[PDB]
Amino acid sequence: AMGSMERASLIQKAKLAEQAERYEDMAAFMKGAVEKGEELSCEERNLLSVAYKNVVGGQRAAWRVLSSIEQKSGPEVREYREKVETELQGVCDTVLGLLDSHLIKEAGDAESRVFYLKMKGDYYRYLAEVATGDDKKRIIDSARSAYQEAMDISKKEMPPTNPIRLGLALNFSVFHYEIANSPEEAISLAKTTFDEAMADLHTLSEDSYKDSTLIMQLLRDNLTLWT
Amino acid sequence: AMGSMERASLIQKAKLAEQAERYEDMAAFMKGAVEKGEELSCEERNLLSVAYKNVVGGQRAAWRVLSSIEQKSGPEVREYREKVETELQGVCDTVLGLLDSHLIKEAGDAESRVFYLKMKGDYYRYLAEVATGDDKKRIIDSARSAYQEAMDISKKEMPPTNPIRLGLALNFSVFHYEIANSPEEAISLAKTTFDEAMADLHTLSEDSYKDSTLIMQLLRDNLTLWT
Amino acid sequence: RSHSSPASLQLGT
Amino acid sequence: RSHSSPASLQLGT
Ligand SMILES: N=C(N)c1cc(-c2ccccc2)c(N)s1
Ligand SMILES: N=C(N)c1cc(-c2ccccc2)c(N)s1
Ligand SMILES: [Cl-]
Ligand SMILES: [Cl-]
Ligand SMILES: [Cl-]
Ligand SMILES: [Cl-]
Ligand SMILES: [Mg+2]
Ligand SMILES: [Mg+2]
Ligand SMILES: [Mg+2]
Ligand SMILES: [Mg+2]
Repeated sequence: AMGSMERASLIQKAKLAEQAERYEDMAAFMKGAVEKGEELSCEERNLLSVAYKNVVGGQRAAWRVLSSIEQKSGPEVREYREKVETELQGVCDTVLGLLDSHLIKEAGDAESRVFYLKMKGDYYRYLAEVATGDDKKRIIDSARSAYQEAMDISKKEMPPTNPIRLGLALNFSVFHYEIANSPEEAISLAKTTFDEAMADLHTLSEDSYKDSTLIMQLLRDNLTLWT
Repeated sequence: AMGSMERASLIQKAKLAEQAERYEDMAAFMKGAVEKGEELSCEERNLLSVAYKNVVGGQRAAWRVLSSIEQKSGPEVREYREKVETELQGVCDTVLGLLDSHLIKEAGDAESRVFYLKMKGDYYRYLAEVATGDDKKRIIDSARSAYQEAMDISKKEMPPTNPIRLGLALNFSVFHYEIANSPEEAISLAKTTFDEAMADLHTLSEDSYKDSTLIMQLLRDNLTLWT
Repeated sequence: RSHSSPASLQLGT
Repeated sequence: RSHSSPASLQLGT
């Protein structure tokens, strides 16, 4: 639908849609921007992630409410849970398709490549939340593979306080705890990530320190929930 | 899209969509229920109103954010404000079309007829919020006409504490203050409605008293804003 | 800024 | 129940 709109106009409209809390419109604008075929700047990668995370967030919350009602229990609750689930899978497939065509292959700098591989892990993780049986096993391994590739690049190329490296580690730990039935791996990764970041905070400016400590606090909040 | 689904299944899915905060899905289910051609029960009229009020509420909030940015200020803010405005007008047109085809003409009891004429007033009022010039004059008179017809029936057929009569009077007062540039009429209607309800509270059960006093408190909150 | 009615005006019939 | 990252990981570049 966005092929006739200028790239810069799509980006400006994405920012307006964000201000208006119109996240579906924000995601359509950012999909159109990606489909222009150019690489995304830092700010543009943030807009893409904000848009899709808010869309799939509403779907994830609705699916949890419907699955709870269905578990408590005619065909209508299952049919409607299935409708929401299919829409959620379609959003995840759309994001994964943008990453595969062609954001990841063109991302050479660590900050872009790690961010996109983290996103790949995250959207396979959202697919895994609603998957059953053998479908779930393959989707879990796809998430795990993307997170591991991102982790290996982040540990080689980024300091331990880097917010992207922290946010990756924080989501990989969620994957281990919530998806992979590996709570011990989740706790170990959160603890090591936290402690290595703590030891590198002395290198940061006031503003960088605030960026890093905000993600570190999420690691600590999870360790408090998990232990 | 809903013609193949049973009426009862649409109603059940509307209730599930409400629980999931899926208001667009709730409004589509309730539109499909209305299009079965049968009259709506009290509970069903509530579902229809909740669904559409939440959809147009998100649009109204987005339009206010975009109009503010546009007033503060390339064509992109006006184009996007226009896109949201057109979608909002389409939701209002859809509701008005349901009321005209054929909910109002089949509504003979005061509780149904007043509720639908109030809704007619309300959706013309939301159209008036985004209208300009001579279009605005005709839309304002359409709102005013629907509210006045509802008011005349409510004063003949309902006690002064009846929640539908109160909610009608409370929205007609909003119309006067916010749309028609008649703050004195707004204040007079809110005061008279409040005082006549106060004098009839003695007739009510504990639960009915709570229903009526909740709407009366909105009248008082507006009188505090307006005076 | 003015308050309008909630979508549901009362709990029951 | 577990907290995941916000969509934006830091304020700037
Ligand atoms: N619209 C947003 N939600 C964000 C924009 C940016 C940004 C990044 C680099 C430069 C300018 C802005 C964020 N970090 S979040
Ligand atoms: N789903 C809702 N938001 C509502 C349902 C009813 C109701 C009315 C009469 C009988 C049963 C329920 C409301 N008053 S609000
Ligand atoms: Cl369905
Ligand atoms: Cl991968
Ligand atoms: Cl637009
Ligand atoms: Cl009318
Ligand atoms: Mg161009
Ligand atoms: Mg941060
Ligand atoms: Mg039937
Ligand atoms: Mg009430």
